[PDB]
Order: sequence, then C-alpha cells, then structure tokens
Amino acid sequence: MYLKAVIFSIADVVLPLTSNTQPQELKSRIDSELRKLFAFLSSKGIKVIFLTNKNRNVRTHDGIVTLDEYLKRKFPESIHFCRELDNNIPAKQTGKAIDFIMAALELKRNEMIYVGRSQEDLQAATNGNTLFINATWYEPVTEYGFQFSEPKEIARFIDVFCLREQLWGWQGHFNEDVHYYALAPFSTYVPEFTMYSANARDLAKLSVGSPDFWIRYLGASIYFSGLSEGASFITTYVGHNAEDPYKLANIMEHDLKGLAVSFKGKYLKDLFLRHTTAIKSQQARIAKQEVNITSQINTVNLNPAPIKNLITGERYTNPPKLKGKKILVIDDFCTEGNAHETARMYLKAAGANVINISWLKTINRDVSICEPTRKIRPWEANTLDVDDINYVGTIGYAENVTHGSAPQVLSEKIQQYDNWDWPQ
Ligand SMILES: O=P(O)(O)OC[C@H]1O[C@H](OP(=O)(O)OP(=O)(O)O)[C@H](O)[C@@H]1O
Ligand SMILES: [Mg+2]
Repeated sequence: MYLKAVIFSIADVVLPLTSNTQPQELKSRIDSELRKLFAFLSSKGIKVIFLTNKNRNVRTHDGIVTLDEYLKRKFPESIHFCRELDNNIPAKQTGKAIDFIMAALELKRNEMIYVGRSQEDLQAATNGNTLFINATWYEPVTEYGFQFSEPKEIARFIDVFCLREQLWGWQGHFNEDVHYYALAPFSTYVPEFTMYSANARDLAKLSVGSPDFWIRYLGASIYFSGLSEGASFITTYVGHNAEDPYKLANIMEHDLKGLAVSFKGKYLKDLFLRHTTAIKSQQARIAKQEVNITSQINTVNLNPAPIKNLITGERYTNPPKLKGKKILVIDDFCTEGNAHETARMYLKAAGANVINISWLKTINRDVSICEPTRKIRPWEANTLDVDDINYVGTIGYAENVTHGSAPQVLSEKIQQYDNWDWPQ
C-alpha cells in the first residue's frame, strides 16, 4: 500500500496546549473520535505513531500520570517516540526525527504523513519532507486551507484517496522533461460542459466536486506518487479572458495555499499572465475550428512581479527564481495540451522543471508535445508563428489511461467522499 504509518504530535492534537479552557465535552469528543481514527488505521494495517519532546505529567480525573503512560492507556498499540525517554531521537524541528522514525519502522518517507498543529510540528513535517496534515479541531487556522477540522476528516482523506493503487486516472511522459498527470478521465466535449456552476446563487461554484474534494485528491495523489518531492512552487494556469483570468485560482486559492504549506512550497497564483484575451479553446472545439498552440503562447507570459505575500499583496521586486526549481502546474482539464504545453514552454524557458497536472483528462484526445524553434523570452510577451512550433511527439489518451479508471469512477468517488462516514 501507499500509507503505512501516521505520525501524530500531541500539542493541540491529542491534548490541548494553547488554551486552558477547552470544554470537557470537546476533549471527550476528540478523545472518542481519535479512538475511532486509530482503530480505523489499525484495521487497515497502518501504524499509529506519537512524536514528542517531553514525557510531561498529564492530569486525569483519576490522578496524574506521565504522557507515555497516558497514551499507552488511552491509545494502546501506538508507538511513542519521546525524546526525553530515548536520547537516540534527534530533534523534531529539523525533520531529523522523521528520518529516525523511518529507519526504526523500515518505512520510506512518503509512506508516512504527519498530523500536527504547533509551528514546531509544521516545521518538523515539512523539513522532514513528509505531508503535513494540519489538525484544527483544538485551535483554528484561517490563513489557508487543506485543513482537517476533526479526526473523522483524516479517516475520510485516507479512506477515499490513500488506499487505492491508482492515484491518477491518466498519466504519461515524453522525452525526459515532460510529465503529464490527470486525476480522472472525463467527457468535456459537449456544448453543455463547464467546470463552473451556471448559477451564482449556488454555494457550490464548481460544477463537479468541491474545493475540499479536489485539494485532498490532489494532495494525496501528488504526495504518494512522489511528485511533491523537491517541489518549490505550485501554480495554476489562466483563463482565456484577460479581464477574468483567475477563475479557478480564485475558487481554489485558499486550499492551494495550504497544500503548498504542507509541501514546503509556495503557491504563485499569478505566475502566469493573460495579457491579451485569447480564443477560448473549448469554444473553438465546439465550433469545430482547430485550436493552435500559438493562440496560447501569443497571449500569455510569466509575470515578472507576482504576489509574494498573498496576505499583504506585496509583489516580488525581481522575477521569482525558477532556474533549477520544480514547479507543479495545475489546470482544470487537459484536452490536446495547448494550455499545459504553453505553461511548460514558458517555465522551461525560465529554467524550471515542470509537472503538468490536471483534474480531468478529456476522453479520447491525445496530447501533442511541442518545443519552440524561436527562443522564448518568458518574462515578457512573445509572438510566435505557427511555423515556430516543433511538434516532437505525443502522449496518447488510450495507452495512458490507468487500470480501472473511468469518468463514472470519478462520480462515485465524489459520492463516496461527500457521504463518507465511519465504515460500518
Ligand atoms: O488541453 P487544451 O487543448 O489546452 O484544452 C484544455 C484547456 O481548455 C480550457 O480552457 P479554455 O481555453 O476553453 O478557456 P477558459 O478556461 O477561459 O474557459 C480548459 O480550461 C483548459 O485550459
Ligand atoms: Mg482554461
């Protein structure tokens, strides 16, 4: 399987620290929900690990016990790594404690995830290149998403996204620097199809799924397939309209920020600029006119001054340093690759290594891999002739659909997720 152990810190996860005043009803409910989570993990053969610095005394309605005895009594069959009890264990903050746990359990790094809340635990997981699961049931977080508001949500995430062999519905490579992934195949070639709700009165603004569903799908599939390893940036593509280019990003920004935090990366919402309104590729296709990649190349470029501080709005003063950096590029659906190949062309010209990820792969359409014959100056507007494109190869649809993947399988995954409850 993919997930073999879950590391839990204690502060504001198993026992509150920040607040004196957590209601007893909350502690009892969290204790009971953690019991369910650990039993669920045990039933799946997933180990439960506690990682702590101090063997502090804990006051019980029965008396005072050490933290080790407390955890052993309430959550038996967990494995407690406590620096005070084992001088072997290196520091948490630097990520070294994760290396130690990996060796002790004979597990690979991305065979574990890390549930925490304290800043030291976020640092421990990210510096240890382990997926961070931000537990916010004792202390809330407002700055970004990809959160987990109660223990049940961790079980939901694991059960829905982390236990099946196929993390991607479609995936393929070309040459050595071209890597394409999509979560699920889907029919996008119908005049009716749109990824965004038709009515602004709906609280759901995506037509398929929801932000919670998609960020958790993305996070699981990217992490357990190894794509997050060494990734510095995550970014989304831009819509065709120069007046409204950030529709997907505006819906998903909150969650993409949190996924970036969990990978020790940065979400660059406006790394791409749509400087001139482009032909809408989907609409050209339904009009049965051919889509040419220069319609994208000639209307987008890399933003030399993206937002560096999504809280403050402060922009980079010099273009972000992308040379030698790994960037995850997200778009909603991929048909023939015009959008992703343009994203890749610009980022590759800036020296980056690129991973092209989509929620959906259009059924029965192959991706054409392109390289420019005119040198791209990626931080400014470029204008290429159709003859400036070298079509070097193909990532086909049919041969790269993964076993068992299908649009109906996505629909049932969404149903499974939306209605999820403790498996009875
Ligand atoms: O793989 P491709 O052949 O590039 O096709 C997929 C692209 O087409 C759609 O955008 P579109 O250009 O229709 O504009 P929109 O997002 O503004 O609706 C979709 O959102 C992708 O960006
Ligand atoms: Mg688009």
